[PDB]
Amino acid sequence: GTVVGIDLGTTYSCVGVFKNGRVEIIANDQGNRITPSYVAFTPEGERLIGDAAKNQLTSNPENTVFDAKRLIGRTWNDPSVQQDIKFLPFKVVEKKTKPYIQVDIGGGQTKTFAPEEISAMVLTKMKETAEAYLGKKVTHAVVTVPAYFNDAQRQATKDAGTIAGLNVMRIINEPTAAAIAYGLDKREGEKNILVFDLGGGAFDVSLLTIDNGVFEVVATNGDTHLGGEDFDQRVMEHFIKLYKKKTGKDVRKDNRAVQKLRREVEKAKRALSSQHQARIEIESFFEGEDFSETLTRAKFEELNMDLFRSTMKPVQKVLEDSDLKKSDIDEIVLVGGSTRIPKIQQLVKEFFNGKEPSRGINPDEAVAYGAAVQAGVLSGDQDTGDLVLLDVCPLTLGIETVGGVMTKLIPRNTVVPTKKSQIFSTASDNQPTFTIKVYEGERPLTKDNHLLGTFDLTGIPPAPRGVPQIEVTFEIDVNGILRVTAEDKGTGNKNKITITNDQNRLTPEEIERMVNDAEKFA
Amino acid sequence: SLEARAALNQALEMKRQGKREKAQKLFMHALKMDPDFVDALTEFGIFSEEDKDIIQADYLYTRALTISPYHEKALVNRDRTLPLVEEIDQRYFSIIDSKVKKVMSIPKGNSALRRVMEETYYHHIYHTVAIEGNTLTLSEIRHILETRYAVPGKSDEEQNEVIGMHAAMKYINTTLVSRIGSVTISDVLEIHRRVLGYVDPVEAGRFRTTQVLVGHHIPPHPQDVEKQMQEFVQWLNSEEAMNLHPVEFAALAHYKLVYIAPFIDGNGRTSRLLMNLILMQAGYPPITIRKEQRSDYYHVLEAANEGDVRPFIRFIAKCTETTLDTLLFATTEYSVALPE
Ligand SMILES: *P(=O)(O)OC[C@H]1O[C@@H](n2cnc3c(N)ncnc32)[C@H](O)[C@@H]1O
Ligand SMILES: [Mg+2]
Repeated sequence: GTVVGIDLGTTYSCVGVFKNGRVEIIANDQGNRITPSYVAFTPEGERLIGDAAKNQLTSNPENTVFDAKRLIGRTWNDPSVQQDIKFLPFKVVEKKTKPYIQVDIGGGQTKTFAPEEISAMVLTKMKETAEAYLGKKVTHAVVTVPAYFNDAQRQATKDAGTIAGLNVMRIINEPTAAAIAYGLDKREGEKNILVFDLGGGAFDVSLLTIDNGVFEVVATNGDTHLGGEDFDQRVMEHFIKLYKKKTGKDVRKDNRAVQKLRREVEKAKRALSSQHQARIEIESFFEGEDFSETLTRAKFEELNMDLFRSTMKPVQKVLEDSDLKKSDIDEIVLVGGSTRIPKIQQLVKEFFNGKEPSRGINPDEAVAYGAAVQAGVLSGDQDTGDLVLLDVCPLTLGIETVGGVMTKLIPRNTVVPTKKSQIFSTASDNQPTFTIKVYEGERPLTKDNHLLGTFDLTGIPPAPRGVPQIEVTFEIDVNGILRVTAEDKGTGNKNKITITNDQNRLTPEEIERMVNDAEKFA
Repeated sequence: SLEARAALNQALEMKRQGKREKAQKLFMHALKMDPDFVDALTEFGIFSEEDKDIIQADYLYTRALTISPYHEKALVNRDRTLPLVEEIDQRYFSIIDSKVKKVMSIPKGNSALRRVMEETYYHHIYHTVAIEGNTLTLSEIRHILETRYAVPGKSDEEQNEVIGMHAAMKYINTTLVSRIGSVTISDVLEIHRRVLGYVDPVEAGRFRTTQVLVGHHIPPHPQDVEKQMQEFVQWLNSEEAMNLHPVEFAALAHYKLVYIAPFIDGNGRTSRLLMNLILMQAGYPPITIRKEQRSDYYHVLEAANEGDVRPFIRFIAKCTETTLDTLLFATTEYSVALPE
């Protein structure tokens, strides 16, 4: 059928379709071209997704779920997860060392969801939005991820797609999608573009060389836990503290109070992008008492200035990685809802010595637009011509070797897909196994890098220590996802080396159950 | 793959513009999307030929034609590069032949050659066991063979591999190198019996009865080993083989034997010994495939598996030149001049 492009955002999602040589961004049942990444369960047992879910947040906060994009592919322990918990009204519980969501689904029946299942529901709503417009069922999608998403976050997004009953034909990096939206109609030849992508919860900077349908990522750098959500948290925390200073009342107890403040903080932040102060008014805020405060643009900026200034570091990083001057940048492309913030536009403009950003780029829709184009290409039946993406892996991949050493195999900014092989050996006589610990990061010791996964390699034949020649191969596919394989390079019996997948990610049996659970609401 | 096609089309457009770095990236992307993409292999060959890399151009045209034997553009291209590659490969053999004659031109009053040849012998045992993962140092190997004393805190297996190699080389140099007549299966078994004799005296000097793997290579079923070894030794003693350049003869002898992999173990050690028997019978010094070349060695063997043995022949040729260069450098005499 029709392959759709879905921007699966932290706060909002957007679906587009490529038909008759152009992109249509599809309005949902409420006429909105962007859909809140929200799900909710009513006391009656009705599953709400999108606007309906977000609009009952303040009356049912404990059983309203959002921010799933900042939970997928992370540990329970993650300081970033613990930060968000303080501002999330729903129970986040540790299950297999990962943050699961526990909600009352109705009739005093509690269900515990993987963050992948929440994102699956959001993807289901975006699919339903497309199906309503197309008047035919949608089975295939291109889904976007932040460029700086690690292996686990990418796989979790694919898994969310699978659970939503979608064939995810391709995971596309959000800034690369944005570059396609900018570059498709342009026939200007070779250009260097800086895509600055500050969305609801993730920040990416990608430097691309675009050239008459070729989209070449030169360098990428970002932060998968920096965006609109963090700016809202800073303002919420400010006003929760101000309330305790004024009244003595700690409002962190009342979830309805905290989430009422969240809703009004979002409205205020949006207002402050076109005016210099916003009134925050809440009736029956805490213990039947009213809230009334002014937020100035200056105060909003002060509360977030460290975070705003921090967005310049990845811009500096991609220029350094690419060995390009500021003057080599032909276009600055601002995408993600948070690039509407005047101070963000000002910091980028001043970094590039007064250079204005590209005109006619809707920062809320550009990522979905690009996803829709790539969906059209992979559909194979949309006459899209010779569009070629040459994307890169965002993180250096390595294997832990004796002494907790980061043995680097694939450097950051390597074009994907890619393959790297290296021969390793045993640390003791007749060692029958490798515990292959794959790390993401730059540090020479793995303790200072991020564990991608643990892979059990079995069937190493008996031999003295350091004698076996076990080739370990890293393959990064076109989705940016790692496969680990191994081969004895020596003479051996017919029984090849076996690698068992990491046991700490969702198995096919777990995904099958989550798929079957999701199908019931079809 | 429509994706692969798009990448090749863009590769050709960027090449036309003179954006050769981008063209190369796009060719490589096309061949990642479809490794057996015949149009992409052929056009990437043209790209190599434009950069005056005739061997790589010909490699790609030949690879294309193994997939699609009647491919018009690949046939025309291969027909052009075939004689050019023969000229290039033969020129390298001529350079190697000159350097062999340079080694033989060393005066018999040269003091350095005697000691260098002795050192090189122990270097040969080090490299042939080390390339297979043996952890013994050159000094440890010298100690094992000169003294016969066991090195402490090292496996019996690794030491028994070295003792076996010493026994095998002594047998070859004293019985086979100077012997008149055909090289038989029985001769190869006698070499293997010494190679593996101290590690595995049960398997030493007999063909495997089980299926083995050799890295990525799947050798014949054990029941087919005798017949393939008979066909191998027929080729070894053929006038066709005798008419090859000794480097090509020795390289093909090595490859043909490890392809069969007739033994449970020691196929590489035995094949490298046979390679050097052939070179030494042809009047060449024995050559070394260095421990550090392990990864390159496996790559060109895999290239041979995939249907082009020439990268392996060229690899063995370069090992031969390196051996000759090292021998000539090590035996250089530095002249004393009168001020005048
Ligand atoms: P086993 O220890 O008996 O033999 C090892 C030798 O086999 C050769 N070899 C390695 N990899 C290949 C491939 N891919 N194809 C053919 N022969 C191969 C080398 O000579 C090893 O030393
Ligand atoms: Mg072996």
